[PDB]
Amino acid sequence: IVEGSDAEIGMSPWQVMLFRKSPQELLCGASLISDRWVLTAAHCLLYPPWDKNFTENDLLVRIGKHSRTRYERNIEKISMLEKIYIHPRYNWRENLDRDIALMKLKKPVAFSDYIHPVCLPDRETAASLLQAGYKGRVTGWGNLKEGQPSVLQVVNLPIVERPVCKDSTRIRITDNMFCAGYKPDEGKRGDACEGDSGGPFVMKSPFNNRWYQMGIVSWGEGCDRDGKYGFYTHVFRLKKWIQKVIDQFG
Amino acid sequence: DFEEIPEEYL
Amino acid sequence: DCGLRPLFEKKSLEDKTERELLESYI
Ligand SMILES: *[C@@](O)(C(=O)NC1CCCCC1)[C@H](CCCCN)NC(=O)[C@@H]1CCN2CC[C@@](N)(Cc3ccccc3)C(=O)N12
Ligand code: NA
Ligand code: NA
Repeated sequence: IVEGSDAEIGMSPWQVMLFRKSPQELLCGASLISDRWVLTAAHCLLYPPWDKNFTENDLLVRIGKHSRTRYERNIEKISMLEKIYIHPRYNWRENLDRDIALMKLKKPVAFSDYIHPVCLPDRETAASLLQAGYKGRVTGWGNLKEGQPSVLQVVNLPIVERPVCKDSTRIRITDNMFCAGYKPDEGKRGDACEGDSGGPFVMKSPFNNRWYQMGIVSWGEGCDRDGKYGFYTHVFRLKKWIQKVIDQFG
Repeated sequence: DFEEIPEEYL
Repeated sequence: DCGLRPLFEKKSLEDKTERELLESYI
């Protein structure tokens, strides 16, 4: 995260850390949606251009963390994966279209003050909140500039209109994506940065007071460049696939 | 520098 | 119980920047 701030303890209880068994290293961000399920960016697991292809045995899921590197004894829970599900039509070849995956934990995790799931949007929550100008919140343990925080960071960014999004890059944008960030104009900054991928973009409903996950950290060209924006997977648009798997697979 | 994790997790 | 934080909403306490989100939903 570029130009964010340290989160307060218990601020994002659904924030998960994707962690490599060896070398022991942070792979990506992720989010807890139920006691046995984690949501992330498919390119965090599979990306052939960089020879990336993770298997369940290759990783660990670390929940309830605040510090990027200590092992938070008595606070964090470290779990194992039973299965990984990647959207059958994820486009790693051209633009990261449908950049989404589900991971099912080996054993359900227990909730605590620091560990709690986020909600998934319904058609009407999506319709009222996903509007140009409204702000969402991104979190993660990524680079501070295009270097590593000691604690989870946070930033609030406005959603940007589709046209502006498309005129800012040469990549082909689809309905499965949305872009967020300030204008060069707006004179406020911030963005996601390498290591933030697979994390959550959340909003707080003004109707029921709950936090919903609207997007997943997907891609960007540089970090915090003027006239560039961050792109996120559109969670609601892919909701039918999510249902379908949690149904069929426990 | 990632502080190490307990053996039972690997 | 989704999206209700044990240290904020369940105690009726606010985080230090949540208002900027709310104030933007016009
Ligand atoms: C993620 O954080 C990321 O995936 N990090 C990895 C783990 C840690 C080590 C490095 C890799 C990252 C975040 C970008 C935020 C920028 N503001 N996203 C990406 O790296 C995606 C993954 C594929 N890759 C290709 C180059 C891109 N910059 C631009 C691009 C080109 C073509 C298609 C899509 C996107 C990109 O962001 N990116
Ligand atoms: Na363009
Ligand atoms: Na920018």
